[PDB]
Amino acid sequence: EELKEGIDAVYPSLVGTADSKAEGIKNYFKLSFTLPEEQKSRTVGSEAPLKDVAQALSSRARYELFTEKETANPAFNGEVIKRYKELMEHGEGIADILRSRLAKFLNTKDVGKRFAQGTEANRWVGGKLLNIVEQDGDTFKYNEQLLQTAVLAGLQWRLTATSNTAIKDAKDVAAITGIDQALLPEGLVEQFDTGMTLTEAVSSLAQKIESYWGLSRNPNAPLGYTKGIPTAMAAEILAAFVESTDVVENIVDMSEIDPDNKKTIGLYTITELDSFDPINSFPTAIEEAVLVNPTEKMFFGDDIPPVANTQLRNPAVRNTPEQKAALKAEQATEFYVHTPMVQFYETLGKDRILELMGAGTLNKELLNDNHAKSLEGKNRSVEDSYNQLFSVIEQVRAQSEDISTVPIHYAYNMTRVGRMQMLGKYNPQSAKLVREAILPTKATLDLSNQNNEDFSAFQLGLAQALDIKVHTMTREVMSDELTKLLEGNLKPAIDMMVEFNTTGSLPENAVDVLNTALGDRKSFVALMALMEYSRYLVAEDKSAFVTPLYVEADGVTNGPINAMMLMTGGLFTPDWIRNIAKGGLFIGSPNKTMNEHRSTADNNDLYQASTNALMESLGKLRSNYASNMPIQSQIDSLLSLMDLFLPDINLGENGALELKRGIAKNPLTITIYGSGARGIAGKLVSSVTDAIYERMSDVLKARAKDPNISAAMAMFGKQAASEAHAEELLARFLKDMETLTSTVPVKRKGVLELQSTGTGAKGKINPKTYTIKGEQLKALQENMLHFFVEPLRNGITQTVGESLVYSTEQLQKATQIQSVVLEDMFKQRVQEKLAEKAKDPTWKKGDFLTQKELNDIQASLNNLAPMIETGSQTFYIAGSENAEVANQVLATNLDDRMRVPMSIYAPAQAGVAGIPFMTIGTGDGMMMQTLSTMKGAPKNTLKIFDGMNIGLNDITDASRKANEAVYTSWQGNPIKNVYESYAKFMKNVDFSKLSPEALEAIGKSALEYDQRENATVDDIANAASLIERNLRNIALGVDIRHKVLDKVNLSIDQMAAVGAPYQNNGKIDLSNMTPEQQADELNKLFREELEARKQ
DNA sequence: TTCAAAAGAAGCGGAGCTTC
Ligand SMILES: Nc1nc2c(ncn2[C@@H]2O[C@H](COP(=O)(O)O)[C@@H](OP(=O)(O)OC[C@H]3O[C@@H](n4cnc5c(N)ncnc54)[C@H](O)[C@@H]3O)[C@H]2O)c(=O)[nH]1
Ligand SMILES: [Mn+2]
Repeated sequence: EELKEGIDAVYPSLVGTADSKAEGIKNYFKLSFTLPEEQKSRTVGSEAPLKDVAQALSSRARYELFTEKETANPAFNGEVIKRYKELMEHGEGIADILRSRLAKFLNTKDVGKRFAQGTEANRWVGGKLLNIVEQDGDTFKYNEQLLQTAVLAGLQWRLTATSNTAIKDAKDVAAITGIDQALLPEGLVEQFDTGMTLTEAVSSLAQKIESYWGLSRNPNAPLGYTKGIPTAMAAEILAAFVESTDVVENIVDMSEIDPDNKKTIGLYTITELDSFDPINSFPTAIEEAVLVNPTEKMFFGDDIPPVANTQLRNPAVRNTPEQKAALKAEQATEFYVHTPMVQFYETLGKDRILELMGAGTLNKELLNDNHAKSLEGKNRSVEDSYNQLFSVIEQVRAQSEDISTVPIHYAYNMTRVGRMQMLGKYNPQSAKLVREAILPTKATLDLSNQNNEDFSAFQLGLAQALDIKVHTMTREVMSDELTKLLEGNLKPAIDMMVEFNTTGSLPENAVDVLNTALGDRKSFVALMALMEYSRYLVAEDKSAFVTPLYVEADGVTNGPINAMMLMTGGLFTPDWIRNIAKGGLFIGSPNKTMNEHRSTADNNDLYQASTNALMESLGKLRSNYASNMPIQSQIDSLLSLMDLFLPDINLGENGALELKRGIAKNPLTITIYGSGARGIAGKLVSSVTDAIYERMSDVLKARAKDPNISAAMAMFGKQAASEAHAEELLARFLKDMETLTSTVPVKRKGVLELQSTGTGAKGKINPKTYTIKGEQLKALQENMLHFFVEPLRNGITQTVGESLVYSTEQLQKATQIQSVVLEDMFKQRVQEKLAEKAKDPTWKKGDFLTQKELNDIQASLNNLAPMIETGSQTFYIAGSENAEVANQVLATNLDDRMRVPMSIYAPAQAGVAGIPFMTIGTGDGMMMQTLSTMKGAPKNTLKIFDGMNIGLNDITDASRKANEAVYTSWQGNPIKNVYESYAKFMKNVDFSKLSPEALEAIGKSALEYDQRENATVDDIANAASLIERNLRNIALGVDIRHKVLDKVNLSIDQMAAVGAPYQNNGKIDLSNMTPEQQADELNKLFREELEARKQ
C-alpha cells in the first residue's frame, strides 16, 4: 500500500485508476512500477527533466551541484559544454515530434474520444503509451516528466549506441534474413553488421529509457506492461529519430537477394557525428548526470569498475566467487597510453592508416563489385577503430598534462562460455589498432648490452611482432632470424622511424616504405615493433629503456589440444602421446620446451598432421575411383582451381600435391565444436571465390594500365612466368570453373556419382560484375564437400582421436536432450498459466505473465538440473532469450509499425552448443580464470582468451604460471560435470509429458535413424538412460587418465613462445622411452588405478 | 546444427490473420 500511494504522489495526474480490479480505465504504469528504496535517477521528481538537465550541463559548477560531486570529469570543458547545449536544444525537437505524433494518434479513428469514453485502448499493442498521458481538456497529453526523461535516454543512446552494438557474423545474418549461411551474397553480412535490426535498436533504447525513469518493476505486474510501456516509448523515440534523420531506416527486401524469400527487414543506422565533434571527447555527460550509478563511462585513475554479479546475458547464472575474483583482478590492471604510437597514428593520419591497413581509396571501377564490398567492410573496421581510439585519447588528454601517466581501467564480464570479455567494441582486447596504443605492459630494460637477458626478451618481443614464429625455434635461433630482418628488408623502414623519433615527421611515401619493408608481416603490432626498435636506437639511456612492447604467451592449437586432454576417455595410445606433444604436453622429458620440440623432434603441429592425414584420405579416395576418369577429372579440377587461388594448396609440375597447415586450421577447430561438413565446404568455397573476385580487380587494373594486355596476362601476369605459361593458367581456370559448376558429385548408397546440374557456368567474363551465384555456388560447394572436406574430416578424426569424437557426441546428445525437455516443459508450464488467466477478468490476452509467475516456472525446472557446475564455473547451456515462448507482439509505435516481438528469457534447444561451451569453458576459460587468481598471479597482462600479453620484464615467470594454469585446467572433467547434471535430469524427467515435437527431437539424438519414425516414450526413455551410462563411463576414464598422468614426469609448454615450461614433478620417470613404451606404462598405471576403485 | 546475444513488415482493428 505504501508503494501504491507513493508512486501516485509522484504521478497523480496519469489517466485511469491504479487498481487492476477497477472497472473503468486502469493505469498500467502505476500498477507496473514502484519507487526504488534508494534513488536510481535524478530526474525522478523533476517537473521538467530536459530543462533541469540542460541547466545542469550548462556549466561545470552547476553539473557538480546536480550530481552532488565536488569535481567533474575535466573533459567537460567549454567547447564540450557548448555542444551539449546544442544537443539539449535538439532534445526539445525530439520531444516536440513525439507530442505531435501522440496528437495524430489520438485523432485518427477517434482513438482519443473512444479512450475518454472508456474504450481500453491503453491495453492495445499500439496504445500502451496511453498509460503515461494526462487528461487535457477534450484530449490528452504526455506526462512531461516521463516524456522528457525518455528523450534524455534517447539522446544518450543516440550518442553511444553504435559503439556498444554486438558484432554480426555470417551465422547471425543467416538467422536474421532466413538465407542459408553458405549462400549469403557478398557484403550482405557487412550491410547487416553496419545497421541495427528493429529488435536490436528498440531493446537497447528501451533498456536505457527504463533505466532513466529510475523506477522498479512490480514483480506482480504483467510483462506486457513492465516491458511493454518502456518498449512502446522506445519505439516512438526510434520513429522520431527517423523523422529527425538522426537514424536512417532501410527496409531490406530479401526478394531481390532470393526470389522465394518473403521477408522484408528493417535496418537502422545512427547518423555518425563528425570525428572532430567535441562531444566525442565526453559522450556520457547525460548518463553521468541522470544516473546515480552510471554504466556508460570511462574508468580513470582509481575509479574501479564494479564486479558483475551475473553472467553476461544470462541473469539466471551468478558469477561464482572464483569468477568474481578473476573479474576483480582483471579490472584492477592499469592501462596506459603509449604516446609514441598515438603520435605515429596521428602523423600518418586516418587516410594513410586506411591506405596502409585497410583498402585505401576505392576506385569503384578498377574493382570487381563483390571485391569492392569486402574492401569497404575492411575500411569500415579500421576507420571505426581509429575514430574510437582518438575519442578516447581526447578524453584521456583532459585528465592530465602527460597522457602516458593516466591510468585506465576496463570493465569485464564472464560470458556464457566462461571467457572474461572486456566490455565494449573497441578496446585493447578486441581491437588490434587500440591494442598497440593502450597497454598494461611496461618494463624498464637494460639494453646497453646486446648480450643481456633484457635484450633477449626485447628481441623476442620484436620477432613475434614481426611475424617470426618464435615458438618454433629456440631463443638463440630467433635472435639470428630477427637480426637478419632488421638489417635486411626492414632497415629502410627502421631508418624512417629513427627519423620520426627524432623530428616527428614522416615522408610522403611513408605508406610505400612501410608496405614494401613489411610485406606480409604487416600488422598493427609490427608497427609497434618498428616504433620500439627505432626508439631504442635513438635512446639516450639504453640502460633504462622504458617500453610497453610485450610477448604474447599463446596457446598452440589450444581448443583441439584442450579437448584432447579434457575429453579423451579410453586407454592411452602412442598416436595420442605423439599428437598431444604437438600441443606442449611432453612426457618423460624434463624441462622440454615447445621451441625444442619443434626444432629437434617434430616440426609438424596438429594442423599439419591433420593436413597430412587429409592427403592420405584423398589418396585413398582417388584409388576407390581409379578407373573412373570423369571422377578423377573432377577431383583434379577442384584441386587445380584451389591451387590457382589459395596459397595453402600447391600442385607441382609432375602433379605432386602439397598442402600447408593453413587450410586445416579453422576446419579442425569447428569440426570438434560440432560443425557439419557442409558449413566447412561453404567456407572453403568463400575463400576461393573471394580470391577470384580479387583477381578480377587485378584484371580491371592491369587492363586499364594497358588496353593491349591479353586476358591471360591480365589475370595471370603476376602469377606466371611467361606469356603462353599464363595462357594455360587461364585455360585451367575456365575448364575448372566449367566442370565444377556443370557437374556435381552425389552419394547414392555409399558411392559417389556425377550428376549434371544443367546450370553450368557459361559466357564471357566481365571482370566488374562477375559473380558466382546461387546454383553455381552450390555446385562448387558440392564438389568441395565430397572431394575435399569429407577426406579432411577423416583426416581430423584420425588426428584428434576417435575416442574424443565419441566423447563429444555423447556430450552433444545429452545436453541437446536436456535442453529439449527444458524448453518444452517451460513452454507447457507457460501455456498452463495462460489458460488459468482466461479465468481472470482483470487479465487480457496480450498482458502475458508476471515476473513472479515466470520465476516460479523457471524454479519448477530446477530438478532437471538446467545448470552445469564445476565447482568454479557455472554453465547454462539451454539459456536464451527468444520470441517463441510468448509468440506475440510486445508493442508497436503509434503508426502501427515497428512491431517488437515479446522476448522472454527461457531455455531453448542447445543443438551442438554443448561442445564449445564445455570445451572453451573448462579449457581456456578455466586457464585464464586460474591465471588471474592463482598464487603469484601475473600482474599487468592483457588476457585475450587463449593468449596473454606480458611485459618484457616478466616473460619467464608469467609464462611458467600460464603453463601451470594450463595443467590446473587439465585436472578438469567436463564430461563428469555434464554427467552429474544429466543423471539428476534422468531421475526426474517424465518423457510422456513431452509434446510430440519435443519427443521426436529427442529421438534424433538418442536413437539411430531407423528406430525413430514410430518409437514409444519408453523407447526414447530407455535410449536416454543409455547415454547417461556412456557419460558415466567416459567420466570415469577421464578421471583415471588425469590421475595417472599426474604420477608421471611431465613438462608442459602449451602457452608457448618464451620457453618456460611448467614441470609437474611426477615421480614415475618415463624418459628414454618411446611413445609405445610410454603408453604401455601408462596403461599399467591405469589398470592398477581401475582396481583401487573396483575394490 | 560450430560457440561467444536476439532479430520481417504492415493493413485492418484493437488480436492475429494475411500478403508481400
Ligand atoms: N569462440 C570463438 N573464439 C574466437 C573466434 N574468433 C576468434 N576467437 C578468439 O580470439 C582469438 C584471436 O583474437 P585476435 O584479436 O588476436 O585475433 C582466438 O585465438 P586463436 O585463433 O588462437 O584460437 C584460440 C581458440 O579459440 C577458439 N576458436 C577460434 N576460432 C574459433 C571459431 N571460428 N569457432 C569456434 N571457436 C574458435 C578455439 O577454441 C581455439 O583453439 C580465439 O581465442 C570465434 O569465432 N569463436
Ligand atoms: Mn593460440
